[PDB]
Amino acid sequence: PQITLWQRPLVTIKIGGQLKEALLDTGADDTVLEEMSLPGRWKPKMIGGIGGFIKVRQYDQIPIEICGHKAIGTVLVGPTPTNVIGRNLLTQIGCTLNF
Amino acid sequence: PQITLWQRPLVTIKIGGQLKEALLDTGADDTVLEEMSLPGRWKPKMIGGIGGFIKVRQYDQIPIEICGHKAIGTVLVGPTPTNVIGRNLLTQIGCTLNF
Ligand SMILES: C=C(F)CO[C@H]1CO[C@@H]2OC[C@H](OC(=O)N[C@@H](Cc3ccccc3)[C@H](O)CN(CC(C)C)S(=O)(=O)c3ccc4nc(NC)oc4c3)[C@@H]21
Ligand SMILES: [Cl-]
Ligand SMILES: [Cl-]
Ligand SMILES: [Cl-]
Repeated sequence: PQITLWQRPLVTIKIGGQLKEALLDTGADDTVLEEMSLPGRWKPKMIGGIGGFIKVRQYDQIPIEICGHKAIGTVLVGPTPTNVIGRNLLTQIGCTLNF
Repeated sequence: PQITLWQRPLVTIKIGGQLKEALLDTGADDTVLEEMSLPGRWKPKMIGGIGGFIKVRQYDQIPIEICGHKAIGTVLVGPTPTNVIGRNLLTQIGCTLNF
C-alpha cells in the first residue's frame, strides 16, 4: 500500500494471539507495545524518547503480522503511551519513505 | 527519493540559514528541534512522548528546507533528544509510507 501522512499511520497488528492497533513509526528504532504477555526469554531495557526513559521487557524472535505481512523481531513491552512499530519490523515488511 | 529504514532516516534540513540533521518521523504529529533561535513571537505547547511530556516553544510559518524540499510551517523548539521532522512538514514535502 501507499500510506498517506495526513493522519497518523495506524495499522492493525497480530501478535501473541491478540489484535492490536499500532503506529508505523519511522522515528522509533524499536517496536514498543503496551503491557501484554509474550512467551520466551526476556531481558530488561531502558528506552528513551521525548520526556525521558521508560523501563521495558525485551523479547526477541517474536512473530508478528502487519497488513498481511509476516515478520519476526524484537518487541519491547512496557508503559508506552502508545503502541509503535519501529524500524526493526518496518524493514522486514519492506516499508520505505518516499517523496 | 526512496529511503529505506535499515538505518535511521536522518536528513539534512536548513532553517534560519543553517544546516542541521533531523529524523524523518512518521510517529511525530509535529516537528520539534533542539534549542535554537527563531524570529517572532512564540506560543506555549506541551508535547508527549515515550517518557512523558516536555514544554516547547511554538513558532508558526517558519521557512524550512528538508532534503532540499521547501516547506513553511510550524516548528516547535525545546529539549528534545533529537531533531524530528513530523507529519506537519512531511505532508508539505509529499512524503508517504510504502510497502
Ligand atoms: C536514544 C534515546 F534516548 C531514545 O531512542 C528512541 C528512538 O528509537 C527508540 O525506539 C523507541 C523510541 O523512539 C521514539 O521515542 N521515537 C520518537 C522520536 C524520537 C527519536 C529519538 C529520541 C526521542 C524521540 C517518535 O518517533 C516520536 N514521538 C512520539 C511517538 C513515541 C508516539 S515523540 O518524539 O515523543 C514526538 C515527536 C513530535 C511530536 N509532536 C507532537 N505533537 C503533539 O507530539 C510529538 C511527539 C526510542
Ligand atoms: Cl529485531
Ligand atoms: Cl530493502
Ligand atoms: Cl505546519
